[PDB]
Amino acid sequence: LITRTQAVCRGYLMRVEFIFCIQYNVRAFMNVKHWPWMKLYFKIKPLL
Repeated sequence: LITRTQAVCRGYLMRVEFIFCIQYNVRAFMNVKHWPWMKLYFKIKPLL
């Protein structure tokens, strides 16, 4: 009974501990910098 009560409590904490919108939107933002022209203006102009 004591070990089982502690087991239900561990149960509760892990169910409470049990991000998607951040990870995909952050990745979609990462892919902003793939467009060739974006890369180009960034090298074309340190060389003015």
